[PDB]
Amino acid sequence: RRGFLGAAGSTMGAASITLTVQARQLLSQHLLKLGVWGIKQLQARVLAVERYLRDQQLLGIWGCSGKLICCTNVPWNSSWSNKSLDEIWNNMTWLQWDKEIGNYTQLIYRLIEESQNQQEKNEKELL
Amino acid sequence: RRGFLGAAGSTMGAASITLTVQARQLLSQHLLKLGVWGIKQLQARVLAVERYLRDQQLLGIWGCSGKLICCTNVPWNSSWSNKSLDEIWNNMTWLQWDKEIGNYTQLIYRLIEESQNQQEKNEKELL
Amino acid sequence: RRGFLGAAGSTMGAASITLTVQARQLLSQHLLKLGVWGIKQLQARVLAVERYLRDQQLLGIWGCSGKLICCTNVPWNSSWSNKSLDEIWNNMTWLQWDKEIGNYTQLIYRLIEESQNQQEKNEKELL
Amino acid sequence: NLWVTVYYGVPVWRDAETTLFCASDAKEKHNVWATHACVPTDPNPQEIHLDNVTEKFNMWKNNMVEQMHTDIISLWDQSLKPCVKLTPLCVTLHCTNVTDREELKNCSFNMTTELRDKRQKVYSLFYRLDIVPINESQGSEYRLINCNTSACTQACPKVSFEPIPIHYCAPAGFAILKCKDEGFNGTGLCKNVSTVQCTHGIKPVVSTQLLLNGSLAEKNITIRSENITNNAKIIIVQLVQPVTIKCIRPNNYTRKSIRIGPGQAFYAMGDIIGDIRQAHCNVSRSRWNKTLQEVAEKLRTYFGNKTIIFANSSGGDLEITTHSFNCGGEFFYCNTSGLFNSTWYVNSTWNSNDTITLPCRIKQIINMWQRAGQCMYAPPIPGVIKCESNITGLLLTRDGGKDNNVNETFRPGGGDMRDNWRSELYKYKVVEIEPLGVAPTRCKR
Amino acid sequence: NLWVTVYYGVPVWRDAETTLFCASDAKEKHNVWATHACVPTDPNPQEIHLDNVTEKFNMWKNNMVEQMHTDIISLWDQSLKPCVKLTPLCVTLHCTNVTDREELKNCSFNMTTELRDKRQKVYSLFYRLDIVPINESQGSEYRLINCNTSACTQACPKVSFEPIPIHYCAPAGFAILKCKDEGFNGTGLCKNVSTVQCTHGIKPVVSTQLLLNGSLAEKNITIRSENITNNAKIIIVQLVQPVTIKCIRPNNYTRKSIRIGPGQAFYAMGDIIGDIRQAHCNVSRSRWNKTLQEVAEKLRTYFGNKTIIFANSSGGDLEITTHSFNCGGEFFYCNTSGLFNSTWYVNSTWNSNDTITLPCRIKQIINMWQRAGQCMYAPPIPGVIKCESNITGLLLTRDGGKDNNVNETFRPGGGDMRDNWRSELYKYKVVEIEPLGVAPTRCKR
Ligand SMILES: *[C@@H]1O[C@H](CO)[C@@H](O[C@@H]2O[C@H](CO)[C@@H](O[C@@H]3O[C@H](CO[C@H]4O[C@H](CO)[C@@H](O)[C@H](O)[C@@H]4O)[C@@H](O)[C@H](O[C@H]4O[C@H](CO)[C@@H](O)[C@H](O)[C@@H]4O)[C@@H]3O)[C@H](O)[C@H]2NC(C)=O)[C@H](O)[C@H]1NC(C)=O
Ligand SMILES: *[C@@H]1O[C@H](CO)[C@@H](O[C@@H]2O[C@H](CO)[C@@H](O[C@@H]3O[C@H](CO[C@H]4O[C@H](CO)[C@@H](O)[C@H](O)[C@@H]4O)[C@@H](O)[C@H](O[C@H]4O[C@H](CO)[C@@H](O)[C@H](O)[C@@H]4O)[C@@H]3O)[C@H](O)[C@H]2NC(C)=O)[C@H](O)[C@H]1NC(C)=O
Ligand SMILES: *[C@@H]1O[C@H](CO)[C@@H](O[C@@H]2O[C@H](CO)[C@@H](O[C@@H]3O[C@H](CO[C@H]4O[C@H](CO[C@H]5O[C@H](CO)[C@@H](O)[C@H](O)[C@@H]5O)[C@@H](O)[C@H](O)[C@@H]4O)[C@@H](O)[C@H](O)[C@@H]3O)[C@H](O)[C@H]2NC(C)=O)[C@H](O)[C@H]1NC(C)=O
Ligand SMILES: *[C@@H]1O[C@H](CO)[C@@H](O[C@@H]2O[C@H](CO)[C@@H](O[C@@H]3O[C@H](CO[C@H]4O[C@H](CO[C@H]5O[C@H](CO)[C@@H](O)[C@H](O)[C@@H]5O)[C@@H](O)[C@H](O)[C@@H]4O)[C@@H](O)[C@H](O)[C@@H]3O)[C@H](O)[C@H]2NC(C)=O)[C@H](O)[C@H]1NC(C)=O
Ligand SMILES: *[C@@H]1O[C@H](CO)[C@@H](O[C@@H]2O[C@H](CO)[C@@H](O)[C@H](O)[C@H]2NC(C)=O)[C@H](O)[C@H]1NC(C)=O
Ligand SMILES: *[C@@H]1O[C@H](CO)[C@@H](O[C@@H]2O[C@H](CO)[C@@H](O)[C@H](O)[C@H]2NC(C)=O)[C@H](O)[C@H]1NC(C)=O
Ligand SMILES: *[C@@H]1O[C@H](CO)[C@@H](O[C@@H]2O[C@H](CO)[C@@H](O)[C@H](O)[C@H]2NC(C)=O)[C@H](O)[C@H]1NC(C)=O
Ligand SMILES: *[C@@H]1O[C@H](CO)[C@@H](O[C@@H]2O[C@H](CO)[C@@H](O)[C@H](O)[C@H]2NC(C)=O)[C@H](O)[C@H]1NC(C)=O
Ligand SMILES: *[C@@H]1O[C@H](CO)[C@@H](O[C@@H]2O[C@H](CO)[C@@H](O)[C@H](O)[C@H]2NC(C)=O)[C@H](O)[C@H]1NC(C)=O
Ligand SMILES: *[C@@H]1O[C@H](CO)[C@@H](O[C@@H]2O[C@H](CO)[C@@H](O)[C@H](O)[C@H]2NC(C)=O)[C@H](O)[C@H]1NC(C)=O
Ligand SMILES: *[C@@H]1O[C@H](CO)[C@@H](O[C@@H]2O[C@H](CO)[C@@H](O)[C@H](O)[C@H]2NC(C)=O)[C@H](O)[C@H]1NC(C)=O
Ligand SMILES: *[C@@H]1O[C@H](CO)[C@@H](O[C@@H]2O[C@H](CO)[C@@H](O)[C@H](O)[C@H]2NC(C)=O)[C@H](O)[C@H]1NC(C)=O
Ligand SMILES: *[C@@H]1O[C@H](CO)[C@@H](O)[C@H](O)[C@H]1NC(C)=O
Ligand SMILES: *[C@@H]1O[C@H](CO)[C@@H](O)[C@H](O)[C@H]1NC(C)=O
Ligand SMILES: *[C@@H]1O[C@H](CO)[C@@H](O)[C@H](O)[C@H]1NC(C)=O
Ligand SMILES: *[C@@H]1O[C@H](CO)[C@@H](O)[C@H](O)[C@H]1NC(C)=O
Ligand SMILES: *[C@@H]1O[C@H](CO)[C@@H](O)[C@H](O)[C@H]1NC(C)=O
Ligand SMILES: *[C@@H]1O[C@H](CO)[C@@H](O)[C@H](O)[C@H]1NC(C)=O
Ligand SMILES: *[C@@H]1O[C@H](CO)[C@@H](O)[C@H](O)[C@H]1NC(C)=O
Ligand SMILES: *[C@@H]1O[C@H](CO)[C@@H](O)[C@H](O)[C@H]1NC(C)=O
Ligand SMILES: *[C@@H]1O[C@H](CO)[C@@H](O)[C@H](O)[C@H]1NC(C)=O
Ligand SMILES: *[C@@H]1O[C@H](CO)[C@@H](O)[C@H](O)[C@H]1NC(C)=O
Ligand SMILES: *[C@@H]1O[C@H](CO)[C@@H](O)[C@H](O)[C@H]1NC(C)=O
Ligand SMILES: *[C@@H]1O[C@H](CO)[C@@H](O)[C@H](O)[C@H]1NC(C)=O
Repeated sequence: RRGFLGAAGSTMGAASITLTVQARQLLSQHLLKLGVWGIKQLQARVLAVERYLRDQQLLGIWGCSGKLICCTNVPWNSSWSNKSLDEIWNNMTWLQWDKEIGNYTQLIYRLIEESQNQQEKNEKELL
Repeated sequence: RRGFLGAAGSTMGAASITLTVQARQLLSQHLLKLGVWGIKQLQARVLAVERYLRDQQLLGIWGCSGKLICCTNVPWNSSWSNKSLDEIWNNMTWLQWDKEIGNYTQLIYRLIEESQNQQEKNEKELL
Repeated sequence: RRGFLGAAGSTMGAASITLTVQARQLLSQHLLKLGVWGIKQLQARVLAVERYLRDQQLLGIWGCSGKLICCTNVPWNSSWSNKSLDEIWNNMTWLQWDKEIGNYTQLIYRLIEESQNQQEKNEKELL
Repeated sequence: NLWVTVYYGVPVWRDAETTLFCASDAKEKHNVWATHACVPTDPNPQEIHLDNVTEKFNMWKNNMVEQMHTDIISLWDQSLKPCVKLTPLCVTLHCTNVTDREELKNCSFNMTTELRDKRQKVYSLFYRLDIVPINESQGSEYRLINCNTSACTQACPKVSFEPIPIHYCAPAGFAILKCKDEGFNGTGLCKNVSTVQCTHGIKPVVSTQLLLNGSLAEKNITIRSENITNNAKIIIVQLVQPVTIKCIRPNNYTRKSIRIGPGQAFYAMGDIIGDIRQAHCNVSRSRWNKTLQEVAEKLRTYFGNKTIIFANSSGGDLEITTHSFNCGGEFFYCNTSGLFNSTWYVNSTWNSNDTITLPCRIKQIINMWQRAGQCMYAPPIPGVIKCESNITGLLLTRDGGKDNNVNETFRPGGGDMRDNWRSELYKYKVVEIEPLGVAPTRCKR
Repeated sequence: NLWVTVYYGVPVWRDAETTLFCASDAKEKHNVWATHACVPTDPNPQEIHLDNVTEKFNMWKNNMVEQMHTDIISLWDQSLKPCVKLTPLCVTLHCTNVTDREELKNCSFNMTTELRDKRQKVYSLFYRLDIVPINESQGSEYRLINCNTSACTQACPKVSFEPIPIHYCAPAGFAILKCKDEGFNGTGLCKNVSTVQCTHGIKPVVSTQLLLNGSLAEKNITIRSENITNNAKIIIVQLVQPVTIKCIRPNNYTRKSIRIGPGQAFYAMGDIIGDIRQAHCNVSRSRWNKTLQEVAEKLRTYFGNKTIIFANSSGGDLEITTHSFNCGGEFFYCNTSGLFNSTWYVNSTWNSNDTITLPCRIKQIINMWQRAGQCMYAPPIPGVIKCESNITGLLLTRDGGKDNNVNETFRPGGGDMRDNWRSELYKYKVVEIEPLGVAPTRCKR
C-alpha cells in the first residue's frame, strides 16, 4: 500500500483502489503572531479550506456528496473521447486522460448540474 | 435560461427549476499583502465560507445534505399559513412567501431537527 | 430537554437522544479592524471552521455525511473492549468510554476507510 | 395532508451590510488608491435583468456610500504612511514679494541636512494661502499654515492622484441590486430592477459644488434629495449634457529638491519662468447657462410657478466656498460666482464662444476630508499642466427664507464628501441572499 | 451504452503557485529568520516514490525561488524594524590612522545622549570601506558611507544571523514533486520522480561566487544553466567533494556601548588588543586545484576540445567582485583571485598542506539585497571568531568570446541572489492536485 499520491503511475483501473488516501490528505501553536510566517500560514489555511469546499460544493449540487464514486444520468458523448473502455481503464493513466478531457471538463460539469436538478424536481415536488 | 438570481420574479412553482444556478454561485493573486484592500478581501473570503457552512450545516443535521429538495416528517401546521396549495405554488412567488414564514422559520427549523434525530435513533441503534 | 452538552452525565443510551443539540452548536460587526481583539476573533472564526471541516471530512470519506448515526462494515474486535452490550449502553457514559478507545481510535478510523472504498469499487465501477 | 419541504438555492434576499472589496483592470506607476493591490476585474462581468421584480431603494440610507467613504480615507492614509513627514519644515519663514500678483511669496528659511552637525539656508516660493504671519515682526516673518496643529506629510512623487475607476464587488452569497428604471430619483420602489456582482467603474473624483467625470443622466435632468422641502438637505442634480470645463496652471515653475535629512528630501517650487499668470478655468457660456434654464425649469416643478435664482456660495471655508478639484497633482480652488449668477422667470429663455473664466487659487497644504490635523503637502508638478473635465452634476443648497415670496434662491453648497459617492451609488444596494427556503407540498407519495 | 462518472481523490496534478509556509525544529535565542514563529517540523516527514511516473522540471522558471527571495527579504526587514535606527550617527568624523595596516581608522565624533540638553564626544574604530571623506577637508572630517542615501538600522545584538535550516511546506491540497534522477541537470523530463509535503532543510546561507554549506552532488560534478551557449547566463556547478574553507578574524576588539538616546545605545569597536592582523581564509591547494581539473574537464564536454581558463572577476561592486559571506556576525569580503587563476589543457592533470590564503575585508555598513537605502549596521562581535564552511558549488560566468578561439575563459560571477536559492530548489516544484476526475463506464446496471 503506497502513501499519498503514490498511485499516480498506475493504470486507471488500479488507481481507483487508493482514492481514500488522496481524499483524506486534502486538509492534512494555537495563537497567531500574524508576522511574515504567520501571514503565510493564515493564507495557506484559508486557501486549503476554500480548495476543499470548491470541490466539495460541486459534489453537493451533483448529488454525490459523501461518495467517492458516483454515476450520473449524463451519457458519454463519443465526441469528447472515442477511445474504448478496455484501453482507458487498463492501459491509460489518469494523468494522460486529464489533458484529453480538460477541453470538455467545463461542459461536462454543467451538463451534470441540470441533469440532477431536473431529476430532483421530477421525483420530488409532487405538486 | 436566465442567469444568476434571474428567476426571482417567477412564481414558486417555476422558480424551483433553476435552484442549481443560485446554489452554484454561493462560493463564486495567491499572495496577500494584508493592506486596506487585502484585509477587506480576506474578511469577504472568510465571511463567504462561513455563510456557506452556516446553511450547509443545517442541511447536514436535517439529513438533506447533497439534496436540492427534500421532504421531512414535520407536517405543515395550518397556523403558519393557510394559503391553498394552488395559489401558493402557481400564483405567489418566493419573495412574498419569505416574509410570511419569517415569523415561524425558527420554530420550523427546530421541529425538523428533533424529528430527524428521533427518526435516526429509532431506525438505527437497534440496541 | 437539557441544553447544550447537558447530557454529558447521562448513560450512553440516554445521551444519544440529544446528539442534535451538540451537533448544532459546532459553529455557533461586519467590518474587522484586525486589532488585538480582532486578530483573536479572526483566528477563533477560522479555527472553528477548520475544526468543523476536520470532523466533517472524516464522515465524508466514511460515507456517513449528513447522518448523525451510521453503521459500517468493520466488525467490533473484542480486543479493543470486551465489555457486554448491556452495561456499555445502559451503565457506562460516553466520557468513561472515550478514555478506553483512545488507544484504538486511530486504528478504527483507518479501518473504516478501505472498508468503504472497497465497497464503492465493488458496487460501482462495473467495468 | 401536507408535509414541510426545505429548498436550497431559493431566489430570495434581504437588506444587509458586508465588506465590499475592490476590483479593477490591473496592469506601472502606483496611485494613491492602491488599485494594483486589489482583485483584477473580469473582462465580461455578468448582469442579469430581473423580470417581474420591483424593489425599494434608498440612496440616503445606503451603507455602500458610508463604507466607501471609510475605504477612501483609509487608502489616503495608507499611501501617505511610507512618505517622508515634513516635521522640520515648521520653522520661521522670511518672505518677500515675488520679483493681483501677491498670490505667491518668495520665502527663505533654515533647514537641516543629512549631516546632523550641519544646517543649510534655502529658499522656495509658497502660495499665500499656505502661509500664516507670526505677527511678531509684522510683514516679514511667517510660518506654514496648520503648523500649530499637525506636521503635514509630503505626498510621494512616485504615486499619482489619478482617479482610475474601481469596482465594488460583494462577497459570495450576496449580490448588488441595480435599478434600471428610467429617470429614477434615487428613492422609492424601482419598477425596473437588475442584479450584478460588481458595480460599474466608480472614479473617486474628489470635487466640491460640481461633480466632475461622473455619470450622466439618461434622458432628463434628474434631481435628488431626501426631503426637497427641507432647507438643510443638499440637492443633487444630474445633467444630461456634459458641460466641458478646461482648467490650466500657466505658471512654469522649476522643481528643486533639497535633502532635509538622511535619505529624504523636500520638493518645492523654485523660480518662475517668464512672468506670473493667474490660473483659471474656461467653460462655454451658451452651453453652460443653457443647462441652468433646464435646471431651473426642472426645479420649478417642485416649487410651483415661482422663479429660480442662483447666487454664489454664502461664505466660510475655502473648500466649501470654491469649486475644489485636482488636475492630477495640483489642487485647484476656483470661484463659481460667475456661474451661479442669474435669475430665471417662468417664461425666461436662454436664447460664438464667450467662454466664462473662473479665477482659481492653488494650495499645497491641504486637508481632504475636513479632519483636524492629518494634513498633506502636495509637491509641485513641473511645467504647465492642463486638465479637461466633464461637469455632470451640481450640489445645490436652498436658502431658508419665509418661502412665501415669488422667487426662491439656490446656492452651490459643498455639503458632505459622501455626496460625491452618493451621486454614483444611488443606483445600487447590497442584499444578502437566503438560499434556504421552506414551503409545503404533498410529498411522500 | 456508457455513462459519465466522477471520481473524487484522483491522483492528478497541474503546475500552480501558492503561499508556502515555513517549517523547522523550533524550540532560546532568536534569529534574523524568525524560525521560532513558524510551524514546527514533523519528526518523521513522509516521502513517497512515484513508480512509472516521469515529470518535467524547470529550475529557471520555478516560482519557489522567486517566492523564497521575497520571504527572505521580508524577514530581514521584519527583524530590523524593532531595532534602534542609527540616525544621529550621520555626523562629521575626525579620523586618524590606528596607533597594509590602513584598513582601520580611529575616528572621534560628537554624539547625542539621554539628556536632550547635553552632548558627548566619543571615539571608535571604523573600517575604511564603511567611511567616505567629505573632500572639503583633507585627512579628516569623514562621514559614514551611504549616509547621503538612508540611515542604517543597527542590527539587534540579541538576534543571531545563524542560517538554521527551514523547510518549505505546501498547503493542504497541494504537493511538492522531487526529482530523484541521478545527475539531473535541473531541466527536462525527470525519469525518477518522488513527492513530499515539505522540502528538505534549506539553509539561507547568503554567499557570492561560492556556495557554502549547500547540498553536494550525488555522483558527478553537475553543471546547470538555462542556455550554456549564452554568455549572459550564469553557470551553476555542484561539487561532489566538499572543499573545506577555514576563515578567521584575528583582531580582538573591545566592544563599547554608548547611549545615543533614551533607552537606546550604539555598539562600536573599541581599541584592538595586541596588534593589527589581516583577516583571511585558508583552503587546501591539493584538494582545491584537484576539483578545478574535474570542473574543467566536465565543462570541456560542452565546448569540444577547447581548453578551460579561470580568471578573477572583471571588476565592479565589492559584493560581486569578492566572495562575500558571514561568520555568524561579521560580513567577510574575500578576494578569490588566488583560486580562479589557472589554465587547463585537454591532457592537463593536476598531479603536503600548501594552503591557499585569501585576503579579506570586513564591513559594518552593508546592503544585503543590492537595494538602494535600507542599509544595516552590523555590531562588532567581541573576541576572535572562526568559521569553517563547506564549499559545495560555484557561480561561473563565461566571457563573450568570438567562438573561434582554442580556449574558453570563466569568471566567478556574483549573478543574482536568487541563484543561491535556485541551487537548492532545482530539485523541487509545486503542483496543485485535482482530486475531481471524470471518466466513463458502463454503470447503472
Ligand atoms: C476627468 O477625466 C479626464 C480625462 O481622463 C482627465 O484629464 C486627464 O488628466 C490627466 C491627469 O489627471 C492627464 O494626464 C497627464 O497628461 C499630460 C500630457 O500627456 C500628453 O503628453 C504625454 C507626454 O508627456 C503623452 O504621453 C500623452 O499621450 C499626452 O500627449 C502628462 O504631463 C502627464 O504625465 C504624467 O503621468 C504619467 C502617467 O502616470 C507619467 O508617466 C508621467 O511621468 C507624468 O507624471 C499625464 O499623463 C490627461 O492628459 C488628461 N486628459 C485630457 C484629455 O485632458 C481629468 O483630469 C479628470 N478630471 C478630474 C477632476 O479628475
Ligand atoms: C557553515 O556551517 C558551519 C557549521 O555549522 C558554521 O560554522 C559555525 O558557525 C557558528 C556561527 O555562525 C559557530 O557558532 C559560534 O561558535 C563560537 C564558539 O563556540 C565554541 O564554544 C562554545 C562555548 O564553549 C561551545 O559551546 C561550542 O561547542 C564551541 O566549542 C561561539 O562564540 C558562539 O556562541 C555565541 O553565539 C551564539 C549565537 O549568537 C549564541 O547562541 C551563544 O550563546 C554565544 O553567545 C557560536 O556558538 C560555530 O562554532 C561554527 N562551527 C564550526 C565547526 O566552525 C559556518 O558558520 C557555516 N557557514 C556559513 C557561511 O554560514
Ligand atoms: C527669490 O529670491 C531669491 C534670492 O533670495 C532669488 O534667487 C536669486 O536671484 C538672483 C536674481 O534676482 C540671482 O542672481 C543673478 O544671477 C544671474 C546668473 O548669474 C550667473 O553668473 C554667475 C557668475 O558668477 C559671478 O557671480 C556670482 C554671483 O552671482 C559670484 O558668486 C561669482 O563669484 C561671480 O562673481 C554664476 O554664479 C551664476 O550661477 C550664473 O551663471 C545674473 O543675471 C545676475 O548677475 C544675478 O547675480 C541669484 O543667483 C539667485 N540666487 C539663488 C540662490 O538662486 C530668486 O530668483 C527669487 N525668486 C523669485 C521668483 O523672485
Ligand atoms: C584611538 O584614539 C584614542 C584617543 O583619541 C585612544 O584612546 C586613548 O589612548 C591613550 C593611549 O593609550 C590612553 O591614555 C593612556 O592610558 C593609560 C591608562 O591610564 C592609567 O591611568 C588612569 C588614571 O590616570 C588618568 O586619569 C587621571 C584622572 O582620573 C589623570 O590625572 C591622568 O593623567 C590620566 O588621564 C587609570 O584609570 C588607568 O587604570 C591606568 O592606571 C596609561 O598607560 C597612559 O598614561 C595613557 O594616559 C587614553 O586613556 C585613551 N583614551 C580613551 C578616551 O579611551 C585609542 O587608544 C586609539 N585607538 C587605537 C586603536 O589606536
Ligand atoms: C429596463 O431598463 C432597461 C435599461 O437598459 C431597458 O433596456 C432596453 O434595452 C434594449 C437593449 O439594449 C434597448 O433596445 C431598449 O430600448 C431598452 N428599453 C428602453 C425602454 O429604453 C428595458 O427595456 C427596461 N425594461 C422594462 C420592462 O421597461
Ligand atoms: C422621489 O420619487 C418618489 C416617488 O417615486 C417620491 O415619493 C413621494 O413623495 C410625495 C411627496 O408629496 C408623497 O406624497 C408620496 O407619498 C411619495 N411616494 C412614496 C412611494 O414614498 C419622492 O418624494 C421623490 N423625491 C424627490 C426628491 O423628488
Ligand atoms: C420635510 O421637511 C419638512 C420641513 O422642512 C417637514 O414638514 C413640516 O415641517 C415643519 C417644520 O418646518 C414641522 O413642524 C411639521 O411637523 C412638518 N410636517 C409634518 C407632516 O411632519 C416634513 O415633514 C419633512 N418630511 C417630509 C417627508 O416631507
Ligand atoms: C517651461 O520652462 C522650461 C525651462 O525653460 C522650458 O523647457 C525648455 O524649452 C525650450 C523651448 O525652446 C527648449 O529649447 C529647452 O531645451 C527646454 N529645457 C530647458 C531646460 O530649457 C519649457 O518649454 C517651458 N514650458 C512652457 C510651457 O513654457
Ligand atoms: C530513483 O532514485 C532513488 C534515489 O534514492 C533510487 O533509490 C535507491 O534507494 C535504495 C535504498 O536507499 C538504494 O539502495 C539504491 O541504490 C537506490 N538506487 C540507485 C540506483 O542508486 C531508486 O532506485 C531510483 N529508482 C529507479 C527506478 O531508478
Ligand atoms: C539539460 O539537459 C537537457 C536534456 O535533458 C538539455 O536539453 C537540450 O537543450 C538544448 C538547448 O539548446 C536543445 O537544443 C536540445 O535539443 C535539448 N536536448 C534534449 C535531449 O531535449 C539541456 O540543454 C541541458 N542543460 C545543460 C545546461 O546542460
Ligand atoms: C541559446 O543561445 C544560443 C546562442 O548561444 C541561441 O542560438 C542562436 O544564437 C545566435 C547568437 O549566437 C542567434 O543569433 C540565433 O538567433 C540563435 N538561434 C535561434 C534559433 O534563435 C539559442 O537560440 C538560445 N536558446 C536556446 C533555447 O538554445
Ligand atoms: C581578547 O582580549 C581579551 C582582553 O584582554 C582577553 O580576555 C581575557 O579573558 C580572561 C577570561 O578569564 C581574563 O581572565 C583575562 O584577564 C583577559 N585578558 C587576557 C589578556 O587574557 C581574551 O582572552 C582575548 N582573546 C584572544 C583570543 O586573545
Ligand atoms: C456531442 O458532441 C458534439 C460535438 O461537440 C455535439 O455536436 C453534439 O451535439 C453532442 N451530443 C450530445 C448528445 O450532447
Ligand atoms: C399549530 O400552531 C398553533 C399556533 O401556534 C399551535 O397552538 C399548535 O399547537 C400547533 N400544532 C402543532 C401540531 O404543532
Ligand atoms: C483484534 O485485535 C487483536 C489485538 O490487537 C489483533 O491481534 C487481531 O488481529 C485483531 N483482529 C482483527 C480481525 O482485526
Ligand atoms: C412575468 O413576466 C413573464 C415574462 O414576460 C410573463 O410571462 C408573466 O405573465 C409575468 N407575470 C406578471 C404577474 O406580470
Ligand atoms: C445667458 O443668459 C443670458 C441672460 O438670461 C441670456 O441672454 C443669454 O442668451 C444666455 N446665453 C449666453 C451665451 O449668454
Ligand atoms: C459672492 O458674490 C459677491 C458679489 O460679487 C461677493 O461680494 C462675495 O464675496 C461672493 N462670495 C464668494 C464666496 O465668492
Ligand atoms: C468671487 O467672484 C466675485 C466676482 O468676481 C468676486 O466679487 C468675489 O470676491 C470672488 N470671491 C472670492 C472668494 O474670490
Ligand atoms: C415673462 O413674464 C414676466 C412676468 O411674470 C414678465 O415680466 C416678462 O416680461 C415676461 N417675458 C416675456 C413676455 O418675454
Ligand atoms: C509500472 O510499475 C509497476 C510496478 O513495478 C509494474 O508492475 C508495471 O508493469 C509498470 N508499468 C509499465 C508500463 O512500465
Ligand atoms: C560519473 O562518475 C564516474 C566515476 O564515479 C565516471 O566514471 C563517469 O564517467 C561519470 N559519468 C558522467 C555521466 O559524468
Ligand atoms: C595542483 O596542486 C599540486 C599540489 O600543490 C601541485 O603540485 C600542482 O602543480 C598543482 N596544479 C597545477 C597545474 O599547478
Ligand atoms: C597537452 O596539450 C598541451 C597543449 O597542446 C601541450 O602543450 C602538452 O605538451 C600536451 N602534453 C601531453 C602530456 O599530452
